[PDB]
Amino acid sequence: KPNVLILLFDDMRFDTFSYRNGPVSTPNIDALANEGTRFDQAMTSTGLCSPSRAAMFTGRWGHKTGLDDNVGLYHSRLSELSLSEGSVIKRATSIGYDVSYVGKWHLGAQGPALRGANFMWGHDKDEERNGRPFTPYQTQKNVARMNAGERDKNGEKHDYYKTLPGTYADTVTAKEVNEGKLMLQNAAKSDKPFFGIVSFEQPHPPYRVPEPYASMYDYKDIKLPKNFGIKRKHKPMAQDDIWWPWHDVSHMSETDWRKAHSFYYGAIAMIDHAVGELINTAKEEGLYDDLHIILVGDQGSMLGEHNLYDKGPYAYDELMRMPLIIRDPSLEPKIINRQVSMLDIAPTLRQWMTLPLDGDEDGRSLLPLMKQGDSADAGKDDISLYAYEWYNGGWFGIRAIRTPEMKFVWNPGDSRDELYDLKNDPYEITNQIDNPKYKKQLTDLVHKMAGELNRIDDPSLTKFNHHMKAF
Amino acid sequence: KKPNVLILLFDDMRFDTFSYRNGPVSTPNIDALANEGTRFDQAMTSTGLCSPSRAAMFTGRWGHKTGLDDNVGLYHSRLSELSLSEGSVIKRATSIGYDVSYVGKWHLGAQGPALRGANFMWGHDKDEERNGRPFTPYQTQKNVARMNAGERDKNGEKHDYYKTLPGTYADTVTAKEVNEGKLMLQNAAKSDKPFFGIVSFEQPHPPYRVPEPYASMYDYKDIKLPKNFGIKRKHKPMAQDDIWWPWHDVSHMSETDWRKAHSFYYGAIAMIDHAVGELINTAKEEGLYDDLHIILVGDQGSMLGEHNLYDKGPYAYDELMRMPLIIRDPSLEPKIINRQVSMLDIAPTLRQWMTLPLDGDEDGRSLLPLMKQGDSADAGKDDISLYAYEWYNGGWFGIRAIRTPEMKFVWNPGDSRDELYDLKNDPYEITNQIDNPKYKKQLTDLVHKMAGELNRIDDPSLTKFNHHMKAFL
Ligand SMILES: [Ca+2]
Ligand SMILES: [Ca+2]
Ligand SMILES: [Cl-]
Ligand SMILES: [Cl-]
Ligand SMILES: [Cl-]
Ligand SMILES: [Cl-]
Ligand SMILES: [Cl-]
Ligand SMILES: [Cl-]
Repeated sequence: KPNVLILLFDDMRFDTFSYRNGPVSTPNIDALANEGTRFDQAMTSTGLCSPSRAAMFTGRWGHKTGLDDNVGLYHSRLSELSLSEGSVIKRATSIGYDVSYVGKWHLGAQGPALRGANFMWGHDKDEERNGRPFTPYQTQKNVARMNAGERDKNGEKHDYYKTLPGTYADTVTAKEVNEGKLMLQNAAKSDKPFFGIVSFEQPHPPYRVPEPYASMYDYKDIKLPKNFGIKRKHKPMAQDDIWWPWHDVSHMSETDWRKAHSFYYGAIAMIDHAVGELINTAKEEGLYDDLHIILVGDQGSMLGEHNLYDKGPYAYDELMRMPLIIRDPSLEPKIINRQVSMLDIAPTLRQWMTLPLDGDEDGRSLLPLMKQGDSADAGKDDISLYAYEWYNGGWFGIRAIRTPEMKFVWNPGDSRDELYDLKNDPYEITNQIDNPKYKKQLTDLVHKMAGELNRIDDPSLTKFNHHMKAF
Repeated sequence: KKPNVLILLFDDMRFDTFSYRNGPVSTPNIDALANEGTRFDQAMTSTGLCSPSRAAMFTGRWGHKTGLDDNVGLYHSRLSELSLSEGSVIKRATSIGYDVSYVGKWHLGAQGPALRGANFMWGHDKDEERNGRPFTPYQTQKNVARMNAGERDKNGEKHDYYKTLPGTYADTVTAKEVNEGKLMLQNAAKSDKPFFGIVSFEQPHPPYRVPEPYASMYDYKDIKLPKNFGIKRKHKPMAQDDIWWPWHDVSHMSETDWRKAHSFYYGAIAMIDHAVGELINTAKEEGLYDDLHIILVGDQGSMLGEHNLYDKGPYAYDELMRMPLIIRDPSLEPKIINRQVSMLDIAPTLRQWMTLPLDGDEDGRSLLPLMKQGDSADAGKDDISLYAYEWYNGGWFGIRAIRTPEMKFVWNPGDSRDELYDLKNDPYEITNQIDNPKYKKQLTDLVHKMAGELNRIDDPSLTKFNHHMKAFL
């Protein structure tokens, strides 16, 4: 049974890395990408922390697991993923894997340990369950100070970007690396197969890095994209509301937005260092050659595209797209340009590890694509499905279907749907939902979405068929 | 022999405005009904939101049982209609031979009264298709952006808050609803079947829109603002700060704007007092009044700047939670009831009057014993009311409140901050005492009372409550 290592990162965009022709030199990630299978059109399930992680680790959509919002935050109803959901963690433990977990969990206090893992170190490790939702009174005060024209140390805005004191060695990231090194050292001492997860809070906003990462990218040299610095025209109302207090970006200057990029880029450089330290330890311990590796970001993050920061209830590519590398040491490297989903991770682990089934797989194993390339799916529709059921206690019910040339977003809590022509408008600036020139494409996408909601037994199909009755 | 029933239902009508409650508006027709009937002077709504309160009124069950726990048809609620599995008192009355008629605001799903057997004579929902998209307030958003830039609408008004309508009373939706109600009463007098009429007015809801003379009847310059007007909210839950509906941004409101919101609302109350008189005079002219069993109720109150809030939202303040309620049984002597009653008590009261068949649980109680005996019917019983605020237009909050005459405890499970108000010493609910160790005995009492109530109604939030309140259980 093969050794598996997952390197999971929070709110890491698909596009930043040098292997994607992005602005940050990421030699260690690029080397893993070129040794493994690049999923260059990977899509998350939801641009939100807990839902994306539950889908990743269970292999089922939120309507089946119940984990359809963030946990532990104003004003979500949810505290934890049900312990009835053992996830790949309990399934691997059941067949004799030593499972270990380091870092960000965000699926309920103690959750990895309750499912049989060694939860070595992380925020959720010694927390009591059923805590009250964290309510951002301080961030509300801070953003009011920003709107009043105040700034933090050195003119920074610490709800967006911050220079941390000290060095890399003092960071949470370095501690997560060091716990991952200990995990690898301990695994090399056992004959038992191991399944390790190292889950980093970096590079999530607010973008907080020590020197030299804080200053390595000059804000003045940042290239800003075509959808930066735009007013949202004819977009759904949920994109305008201040769900979390830092979504008020009315105080942000162009310099503030540029520093949000430059500090994020420093965080990506720091993550590449962290990946190299773990890969070099895996090599030194003699585990690397047979190590089956997943590197993934749970979703992306908005850096001022459509005038949005962080995440919220919407489907733009900067949030919906995720970086994904799956390295199987038995296979030659390939680049997969067909779309894949976060729902495909658990079936891939299940095939690698011969995990027992614990119910439905709403995705598919990526091994055929890893072995054969895009030709594995020749003749099949190239779609992805995205949901945004909730944002921190706000219900939206959002569903998107994305093809290589178009995206349709159903907003059942609104009157306004979205239709983007990704071939002619890849920056998703122009909502074409009301344009009669796109009636054929809209009709196709509505039918594709109905098929997908039926496939996954989404109970919102009934409302979909009412809203879409003109098709 | 089955009694004729008339319900006069008003949207967002506060408990306190009427002259019979020593309020600032002369309301002689409502006062006369209060003086002839049973005054429920401490009536409480179930939820300060339109569709949940109306579903609880017409079904007699809480929203976790009926499913109707949010507004329907509004950004960004998941709901479109009260399930047709819920016949309500409308289908139950039709099934025993009442001719049921409905006029005006429904807000429980397109065609709903008609689908349940009523003559839906006239109203917004009568000819609407079902399963419509949620109304999303793009224009209100644009309007409030202009207000925040310092703009005003015509004649200095702010039409998301108050507006002088063109024309006369006779041109209004209210007058049309009265004319349909008069036709309903005229037709009822020609039938040998008992009748059940509901006339449900959008007035006096905000934005406060009235024609002359009601628009200028009450001088804004004379308005008395209360002690909790315009204050900075100290140590209150975060949901009271967020701009759920676009007009909740009141940062642009001057004191004069708030006084005009009051004076226009007072005009709307005067206008509905006229409407009530017109319908009561028609019932008298048609020979129906002497035996007519009448309920006058507001679905909830409305905020006029108390705690710096406008309209409604996810919170439990008395100006929203309290509702006006008069129940006139012509066989009984008039009394004033000072013990708390609930919107959940309306359906059981109708059930006793009308001998309605059981269609499931009654989460409230019939008010006939109080109507007959006065407050002493319940001597020895805890005087409590239970309030819920599960959702506000697609925002989940799970709020529960328990109110006694002297205290209120509010559980906000989507927050870390609960509320505790000493209504005896702080009736304006300015000071949140949740963290004050001097109120530990009262907090413990109210947490126990809430635990009893959630258990009684089989609320599935008891699992979470038991965790949040574990220090008290
Ligand atoms: Ca995330
Ligand atoms: Ca109402
Ligand atoms: Cl860090
Ligand atoms: Cl845009
Ligand atoms: Cl295969
Ligand atoms: Cl009117
Ligand atoms: Cl206050
Ligand atoms: Cl009785």
